[PDB]
Amino acid sequence: KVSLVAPHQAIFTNKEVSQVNLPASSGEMGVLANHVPTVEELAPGVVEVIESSGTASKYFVSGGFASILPGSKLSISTVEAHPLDAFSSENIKSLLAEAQKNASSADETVAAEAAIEIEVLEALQAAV
Amino acid sequence: VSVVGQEHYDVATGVQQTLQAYKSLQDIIAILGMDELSEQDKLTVERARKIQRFLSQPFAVAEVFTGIEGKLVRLKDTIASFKAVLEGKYDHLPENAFYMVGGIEDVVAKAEKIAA
Amino acid sequence: VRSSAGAVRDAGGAFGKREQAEEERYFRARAKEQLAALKKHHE
Amino acid sequence: SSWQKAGISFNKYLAIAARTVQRSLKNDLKVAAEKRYISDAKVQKLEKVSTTDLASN
Amino acid sequence: ATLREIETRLKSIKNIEKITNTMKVVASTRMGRAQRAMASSRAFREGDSDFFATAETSTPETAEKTLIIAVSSDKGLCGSIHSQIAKATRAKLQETPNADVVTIGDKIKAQMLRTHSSNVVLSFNGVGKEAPTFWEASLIADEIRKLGDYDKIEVMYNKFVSGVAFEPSVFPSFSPISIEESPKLSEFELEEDQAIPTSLSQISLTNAILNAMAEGYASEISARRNAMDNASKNAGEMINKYSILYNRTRQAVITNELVDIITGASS
Amino acid sequence: YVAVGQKRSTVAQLVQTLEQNDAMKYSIVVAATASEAAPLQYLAPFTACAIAEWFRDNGKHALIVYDDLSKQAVAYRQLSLLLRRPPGREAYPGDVFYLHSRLLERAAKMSDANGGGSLTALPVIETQGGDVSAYIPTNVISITDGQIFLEAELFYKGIRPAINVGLSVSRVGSAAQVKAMKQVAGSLKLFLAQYREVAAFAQF
Repeated sequence: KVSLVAPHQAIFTNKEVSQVNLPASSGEMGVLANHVPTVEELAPGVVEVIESSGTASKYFVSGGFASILPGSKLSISTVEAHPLDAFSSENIKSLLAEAQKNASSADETVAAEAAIEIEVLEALQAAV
Repeated sequence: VSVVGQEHYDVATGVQQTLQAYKSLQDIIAILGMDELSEQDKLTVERARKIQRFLSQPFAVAEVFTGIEGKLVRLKDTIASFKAVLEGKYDHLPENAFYMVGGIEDVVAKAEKIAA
Repeated sequence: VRSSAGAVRDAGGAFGKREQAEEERYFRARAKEQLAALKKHHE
Repeated sequence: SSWQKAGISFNKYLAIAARTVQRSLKNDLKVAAEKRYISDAKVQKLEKVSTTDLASN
Repeated sequence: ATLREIETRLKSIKNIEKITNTMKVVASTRMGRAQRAMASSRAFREGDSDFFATAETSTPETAEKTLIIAVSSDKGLCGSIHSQIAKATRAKLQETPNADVVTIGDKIKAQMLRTHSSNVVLSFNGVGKEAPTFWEASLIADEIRKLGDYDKIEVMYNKFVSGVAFEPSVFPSFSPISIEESPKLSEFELEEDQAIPTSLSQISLTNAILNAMAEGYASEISARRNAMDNASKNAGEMINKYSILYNRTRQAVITNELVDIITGASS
Repeated sequence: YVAVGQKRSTVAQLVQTLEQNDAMKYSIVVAATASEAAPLQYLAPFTACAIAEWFRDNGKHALIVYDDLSKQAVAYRQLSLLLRRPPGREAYPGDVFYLHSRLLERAAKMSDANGGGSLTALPVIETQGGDVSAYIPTNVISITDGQIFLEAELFYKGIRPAINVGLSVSRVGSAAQVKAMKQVAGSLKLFLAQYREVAAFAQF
């Protein structure tokens, strides 16, 4: 029973799942059957949902808030949720190289925005 | 009803009412589709398509332009074929089985020979 | 009738007077922004 | 990160992470996706029915 | 009522009927693409905001008036789109006229200035042209001139209950002080050291603004199709009445011109 | 070419352009300016049709261009009004429809037993302000087997010449055309008719 609904499409929608492992703010938590209530913030990691057997679908979430209801319901509300096969290795190196050179090079919010983009690009490139 | 009888007046009023409702609903079918209707509107729209092509029979002098034979339907055969289609006796037939045909006997022979 | 090329402004009724007032109001607002930008970039 | 010291809340932090992840993916799979990160809206605070300078970032 | 005046009125009415019929067909194609964005925003409003229903989050006493946000468009020719949005906000402002109003359109700010001009504190233009997205809702929530210092925050918009008509609904938005004071707010494991109470209200402001703008754009596009179909149908009846008057004036002009030449030739 | 109703400068400019392109050696020119009497301009259509009928009766083809049909009707009504006769519609005589139908019916295609010749009639109807349902405009369109409309709005846009496809039609169809050009004109007629009705969506 998962409710992974994005702001453009629905992934889980209906309750027809078993286990789901999503990266939260603390550690890589994983929901099982009757999960406990835990409303922690989701970080920019991989949100894999195991479908009974080995039919897991790795969905690289951009970060959100993993809400766990008391009736064994998991609501993973994220902004963007794409698979691992929808990313390119050549295009990912261009975004990480431009964010590293722009960091600590100006003022205002230009140097602060480059530090968050370099950390999210390094975690997605290491999980190929 | 005082010149053609009560049987011919009822068949003419039923065919004119179904053709007038299908022509006025053409503006809403192109903007809302064909599945966004009720149960009574879906059955009347299917029967109106076959009734518009059943009245267009091939003439004897126009056999060199269409390729079909000339059909000369009488007054008694045309009133009996239109009354059976509006009652639900030919609801399972296709829409192309009534095109270029005339009479109730021509619709049964063209529908059984189209598939097999 | 036929030949409807510019039949709204050629009538001179309610639709003809509203079309000329809408075009004059949009041209007056754009002329103020073009004149202010040309004065600050004169040198 | 240290987004609590600046003027970035949860709405601005979630929009920056979603726009950076979409641009770092496949360039050919950007169909119907560039309009979700670009807008031409403006904001103008009013006072008393006068208003101040219109800002749009 | 001459021959030249009847020809100019008939030609101008024919051009308005073709523009109204083409606008109604273009509105139907835009309604199909807008239906996918409205259906996707409804599923996100029931999953992201599902924690507030299980925790029973509600407001209580007023803290320095309140804050209103009227979401609409900047263009017209949509029937009673701007009239229904202004009538719903004026009825709720009778019990609290000291609250501020944040108009998100040129059509909502024009009707609200004729009744409560001092209550308008924010005006946003240019949002009714293209479709709404997450970038437009997140920028207006961060620059709302202290939106977290209010007890009640309403979002006035138009909810499309059907595919022909609509109704003006409203959705309340809780602040950071009301999200942590709920009944079952401590049932889930939340990090009290990090931003948990302030992050829940900031994320809910952008989600509620995006859902209200998506529902308001679909209701305005559906109402514009009904107004365009009524304008094209009214233009056809006026063209039929003008054609009967032009036919009678053409026959009378031929009889009056022939009577003048016959009278001068017989004398 | 039967220039009727034109000025003296218009007839001299048209004859000089055809001689420079080697086209005046086999083309008859019927000069009939408006500076003459009403009997000469009204009989210009009957005199030009009699000279062009000699080629169709021998085994050759002819092509008459009555320019214009509106000027020939004004010359016939001027001589009838001065002869103490009753008028009719638009200050015309009783035989207004019979004067134009008698001169246009003589230009027909003969059979193989008569010689095999034919004669074409190209009458130009000068309308007032685009109204094709007038007095002299309706009589010439009903007697001819086709009419080519020309609007003043399509000439200023870029269409040279301004020929409306939705208003001009031919009664002969594809029976009097080449077989090579009929294969490409069959598919182009359906695409041009569908694009005209959906031309209002070009702004969006």
